[PDB]
Amino acid sequence: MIISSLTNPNFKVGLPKVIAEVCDYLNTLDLNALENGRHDINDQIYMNVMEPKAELHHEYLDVQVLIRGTENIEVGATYPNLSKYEDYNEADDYQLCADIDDKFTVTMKPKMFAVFYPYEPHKPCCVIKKLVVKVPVKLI
Amino acid sequence: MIISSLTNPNFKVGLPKVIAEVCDYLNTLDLNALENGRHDINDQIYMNVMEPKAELHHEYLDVQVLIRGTENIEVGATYPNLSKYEDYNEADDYQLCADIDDKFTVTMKPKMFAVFYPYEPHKPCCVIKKLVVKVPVKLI
Ligand SMILES: [Hg+2]
Ligand SMILES: [Hg+2]
Ligand SMILES: [Hg+2]
Ligand SMILES: [Hg+2]
Ligand SMILES: [Hg+2]
Ligand SMILES: [Hg+2]
Repeated sequence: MIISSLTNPNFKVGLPKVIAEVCDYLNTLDLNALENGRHDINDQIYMNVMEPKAELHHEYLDVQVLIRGTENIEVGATYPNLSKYEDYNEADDYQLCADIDDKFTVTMKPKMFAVFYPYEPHKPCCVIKKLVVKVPVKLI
Repeated sequence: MIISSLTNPNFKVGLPKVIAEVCDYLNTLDLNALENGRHDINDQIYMNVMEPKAELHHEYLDVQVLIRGTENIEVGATYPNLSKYEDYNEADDYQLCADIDDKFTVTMKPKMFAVFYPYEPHKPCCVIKKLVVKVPVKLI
């Protein structure tokens, strides 16, 4: 997983070019003015902007970007025990499970971003605006 | 920041080679078996294996691994404000401060690895056997 800030001079270090090309372009947008909903980007990457169990993916990574508020995401980094997982919904790429093993809590502040690769589980629940960029693993 | 698990089949996906080269080298060893102390890996890269204020670095990234026990590391993904930091030590690449802004706590269990690039404040608070690999950012 990767957790950094759009605001930090060097956030680009170590990133996969594609997630990098895109944090460049978010830095272009007036993130605050973005309309909640799904915004397309290229032909493969889209965006969902949102304003108010754990989840994981097979096909896409998430780049999460808090834009306003403060948010605690639950996150695991050990590969999940799949056998305990609800099943996969081939339509929205996901499986759910009540729990995360080896769990820790990342608190996001405006600027923070978080990339969870497929199977890295997470759980935006709690304690706002943000967006979540869908990037197909293949592109990395 | 990178948080990930030297233990899930997709770990290398997204990892800078240099760092992959190292997870390799590591995954090819007896880490319980490791002599505490500085082990040199090549001419540029060296590791500290260890059996136990915030630190930041300019020149070298930490690959940290927990080999056993459980370890809690407070961690900053936003740019430190460097006026508070204490004062660079060039010989051991570090600057301290008692605090971290926008702190979070990552919990290390064995098989788990955190890459911290320069200016990422970190505090192995530890609520144990570990290693920290030093790798020069020139190389990512
Ligand atoms: Hg991005
Ligand atoms: Hg997700
Ligand atoms: Hg669960
Ligand atoms: Hg590793
Ligand atoms: Hg360090
Ligand atoms: Hg400080």
